[PDB]
Amino acid sequence: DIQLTQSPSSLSASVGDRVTITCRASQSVDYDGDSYMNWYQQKPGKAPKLLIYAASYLESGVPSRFSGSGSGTDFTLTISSLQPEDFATYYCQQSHEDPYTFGCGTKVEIKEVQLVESGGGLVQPGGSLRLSCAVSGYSITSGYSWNWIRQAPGKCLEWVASITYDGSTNYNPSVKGRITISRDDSKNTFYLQMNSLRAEDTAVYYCARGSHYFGHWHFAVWGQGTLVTVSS
Repeated sequence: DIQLTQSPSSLSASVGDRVTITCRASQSVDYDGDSYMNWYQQKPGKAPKLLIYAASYLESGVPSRFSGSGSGTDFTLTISSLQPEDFATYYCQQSHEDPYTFGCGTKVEIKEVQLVESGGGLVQPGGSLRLSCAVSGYSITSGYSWNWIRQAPGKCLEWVASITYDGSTNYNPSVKGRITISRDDSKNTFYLQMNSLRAEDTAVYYCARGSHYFGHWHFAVWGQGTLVTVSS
C-alpha cells in the first residue's frame, strides 16, 4: 500500500504569491517513463476536481498557473500566481497500483455527464447500506471504470471499489469482504452494497469515473457525495 506524505498540511498566502506543495510517495509511482501522480482541488462542500494527471499533464480547462513536476517518489504542485478562486484543499493521488491512495491534503487559506449518489443516511453499527450512482448525460457503458471513494470526517480520501467496463471488480483490502460493487446497464446506474458497518465507515461517499488514458485510475468526473453516518 503506497502511502503519500503531503507537505505542508496547511498554509496561508496572499493573492499573487507563488505557492508550492510537495507530495512524497512511500514507493515509486514511475512506470514506462511516466509518473502516475495526480493532483486534485477541493473547495468546501464540493467534490474534488482533477487538475493534473501523470505528474505534469494539465486537465482540460485548468488554468496554466497550475503546474506539476517530479518523478519517482517526489512530486510538486506549483501555483505560479495565487488567485482568489484558488483557496481550497489540494490532494495528491497515485494511480500506479491498487489500492489507489490519496495524500491527506494541503489546505491553502488565502490571507454533459453528471453523477448523482443516493442511499446514504444514518445507520446503526452492524447494519447495512446500499448506495446508487445514477449516471446522466452519458452512457454507463462508455466509461472505462466506475468507482466509489469515501472521505472520512476531516480526514483523507480513500478509494474503496471499482468496476471496469468488462465487469471486473476490485476492492480496497481495508474494506474487502464487507463490500460489493455492481453495475446495471439498463438503468445507467452502479451500486455499492455495504454490510456490517462499523463507526470508521462514517464518511461522505463519492462515485467517480475512471479514464481510458494514462493509466486509467485518475478521476475526472465525480458525483456530489452522500453522507453515511454510522452511530447509535
